[PDB]
Amino acid sequence: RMPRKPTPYVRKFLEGCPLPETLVDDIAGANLKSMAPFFTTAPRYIVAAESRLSKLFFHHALYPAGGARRPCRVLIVRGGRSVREPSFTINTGGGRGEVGGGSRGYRDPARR
Amino acid sequence: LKAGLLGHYQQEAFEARKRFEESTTYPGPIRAATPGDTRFYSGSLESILHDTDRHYWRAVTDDPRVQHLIPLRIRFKIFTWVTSGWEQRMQVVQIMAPKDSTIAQVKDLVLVENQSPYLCVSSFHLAIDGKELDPQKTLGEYGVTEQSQIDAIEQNDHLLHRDDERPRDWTVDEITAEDVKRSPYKEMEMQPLQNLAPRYEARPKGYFGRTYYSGMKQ
Amino acid sequence: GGPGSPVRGPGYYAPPMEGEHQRGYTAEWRDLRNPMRPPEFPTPWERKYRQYARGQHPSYDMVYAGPMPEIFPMRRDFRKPTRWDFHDIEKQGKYRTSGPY
Amino acid sequence: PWWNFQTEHRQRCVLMYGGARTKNTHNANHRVFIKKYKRNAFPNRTRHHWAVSMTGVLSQRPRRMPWPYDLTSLIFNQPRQGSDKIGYVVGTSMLKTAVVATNHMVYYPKFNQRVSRTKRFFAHDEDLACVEGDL
Amino acid sequence: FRGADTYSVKYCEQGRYEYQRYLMINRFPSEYKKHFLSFLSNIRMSSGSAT
RNA sequence: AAUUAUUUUUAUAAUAAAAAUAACGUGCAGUAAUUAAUAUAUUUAUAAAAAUAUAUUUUUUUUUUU
RNA sequence: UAAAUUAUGGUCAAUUGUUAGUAUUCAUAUUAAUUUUUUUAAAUGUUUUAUCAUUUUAUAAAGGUUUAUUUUUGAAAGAUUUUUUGUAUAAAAUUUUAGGAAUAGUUAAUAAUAAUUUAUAAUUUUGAUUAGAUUGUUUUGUUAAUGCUAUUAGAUGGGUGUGGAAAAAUAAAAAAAAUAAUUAAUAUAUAUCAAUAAUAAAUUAAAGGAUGCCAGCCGUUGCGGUAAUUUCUUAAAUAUUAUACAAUUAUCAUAUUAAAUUGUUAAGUGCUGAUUUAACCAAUAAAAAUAUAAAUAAUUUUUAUUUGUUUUUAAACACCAUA
Repeated sequence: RMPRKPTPYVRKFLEGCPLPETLVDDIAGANLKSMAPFFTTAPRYIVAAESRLSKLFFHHALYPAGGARRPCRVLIVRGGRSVREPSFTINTGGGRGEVGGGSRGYRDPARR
Repeated sequence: LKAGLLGHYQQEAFEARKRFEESTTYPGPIRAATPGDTRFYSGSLESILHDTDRHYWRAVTDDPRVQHLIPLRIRFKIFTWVTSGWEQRMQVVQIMAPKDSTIAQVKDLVLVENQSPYLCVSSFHLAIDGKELDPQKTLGEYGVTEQSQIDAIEQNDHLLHRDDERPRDWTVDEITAEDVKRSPYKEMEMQPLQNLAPRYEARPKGYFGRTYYSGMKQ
Repeated sequence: GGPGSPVRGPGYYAPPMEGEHQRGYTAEWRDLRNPMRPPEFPTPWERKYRQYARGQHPSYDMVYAGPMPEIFPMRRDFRKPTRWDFHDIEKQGKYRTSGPY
Repeated sequence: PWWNFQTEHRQRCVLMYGGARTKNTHNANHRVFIKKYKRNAFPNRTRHHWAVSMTGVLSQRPRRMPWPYDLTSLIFNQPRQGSDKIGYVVGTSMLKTAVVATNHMVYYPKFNQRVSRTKRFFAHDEDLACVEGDL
Repeated sequence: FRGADTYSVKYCEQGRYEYQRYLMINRFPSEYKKHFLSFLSNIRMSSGSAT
């Protein structure tokens, strides 16, 4: 149980209006439940959020759940460009070990 | 019930007990009966496995578990291999047969202490100085005692029909210890039990800590 | 008191009690606030402590060290959070302000 | 000094809950009862509720509690409260079963009273040896 | 608060275990059997391994 | 010229909103030359009233005193 | 009816402040206040593994309503071993309601796991069932007070049958199988951005207002009187009643008995009460244990007044004009 301060009046039960997770997923491009009934030729805008876009979700963005034959659309992803450091092998230490660098997509914006 | 009358009832009970001890005056030497067992143990129910059929601590051994038995020796014709070959020799088995047992029962008992895989393998018959014994004759009717030379002549049949359905340790109490590797008369029955673990008390009752004021007894 | 409490009867008066209960409540139960004798030991070792079991401490000329009471302003509660008081569990709790002074 | 049993209880609470003994809860809260039904049409057939009903098992007034000093505790030592009782066989309509009416005592400090209550128990007699009226 | 408070000398001059009063603890016969068997098993526990 | 301390009603093969009421009897109240009091019940439209029936009670000395 | 015995031959006291503990202010305390502060904006990195898998990681909230419980040995602790044998399931006892009554997948017995059976079953006026309120809770507050008052430890039969155990959709962190780190106030927000609102959730430091009124010889010309004048500039609730003086809602209700009541089959009388403090006969006066014993009692009755019953139906008398 959780503490609750007693009150001689009636208690209000708010149900709330949060931002729909479905909308956040749709704009982020990571909605795997949406089925568009009609295929169209019009650019689709998606805003990358904390590197939540990946090959898995982008494949569905290319081939929507409605059942498609081709990536017949333009796909704008605001942000989402990554930069990859070079990789090199540390021979020192206990043994040979790769260091792959990494992708600073969300961590380094394009313009401050 | 009103407790105030307890003293008066105590006086009345004292006087009644004195009148009883004084008037009838018919005590006497009466055989005590075995106390049997009770179904009303306290606590929660017990499972089938542990229903050993005694629910109290009885430190005595009553008559029904006590048996009158005689230590008979049964001789066997065995052959040993000496440098020449197959010298005849004699083998004995200790049997504790009840005084009232029949010769067939004694034979069946001997079947049960024959741990040796070589001794009791073919059908045999018991005999006294050659004279075969009637398998439905009581020991007392033959007069056999422990100082009685009795032999087991093994007829060269095979496939001796056995029934291990009767546990080697079967008393009226109907205990069934799974291990039948030794007879009850041979088992010491008092030895340290390693198949267990001693457990200390890890649940404090009332006292848990810094100061033992009263110990929260109960 | 019930399960954990050692108290067996009300402090001062109770309903009528009978037999061993009356005997215990009247005489035999532990009375820990007694100022003349402490609770009484079993039979073989009460006799040999009979002459140690009187009074509280043999000196009746005790010179009170320590702080003097404050009579104005009179405080109601002395409860402060403390870091090194190992007797705080007892320093808490209402107690009767009745003593020699 | 000598401490109460309240000090021992507070020590136990502090040890188990880590210093959590109380909260100094507000005591003078002004409650109000709001009537919903009609003046003489409460929806029940036996007890009608029109005030603030407090729902304490040991927190109702006038105070009452078990009184462990009665005939049973007076007449034989018990391994545990209520383990051994003395009563009167009241009904034997069930096979191998006796209904025994037993009494105990409740204590009311406010009135310094010792009122005797009654309780009914299904007992077991396998050989049908108990007749109504047996102690 | 009770800064200077003392106790009887019986408390400091009592021997050890003088205060224990003899009370007869009562328990069911089933409890007696259970506890006696448990104590016998604990006594008979074989040493060497952990005992 | 003396003595006086809240509730009611209502709906259709459509199913709660409309109405009304309430708030001690108490105004310009009851025939005062003035008509025994008190209780309980029955009746009558003068009803905050009256009548009838029963019961009790009210005496200030010259009837009675276990 | 015991009758006043002569040693008065021993006086010279008390106080030295040293304690066997509920103590009472009807108005001071006690609360929301005179002194109330302080912050809080969600969107989230547990881990190791043989790798599309497997091993370790069992009580978040709101809602719904709450008996008064719980040592799965079974996992771990944990060892010279070995069991999923190391007795966890039970009981006693304490609840509320201004208009107080019925309850039921029902009780016991059983060669019945998994009840085709048998019984005069079971709960309840000693207050049940349902409904309403509703976690419990010597911890709070108050008092001279066995009085009043207050409260948050928890728990959770259809979401996987997995697991030793469902406690499983959230996690101020109890360190989680290599010493990650171990003299640090960190227990950080600083896991800093992002739709979103202070509605809401938590917490008590001591590094000048009110406020109008009026016929102008009279059309809806919209003049004035008028810069209109008066009311506004510690208390309420109270704990402590733990007692009810008192009577005009009272809140209801044991029948007042040997001097009394009843009489048909029993007495007496025109209804015994005009006279008279007195009334023949029959029935009826006591009769278990126990005074401490905390139910030791019954649940019925009506002598008074009205009203019915009916009432060729009282003759009357008195009321009406039946009773």
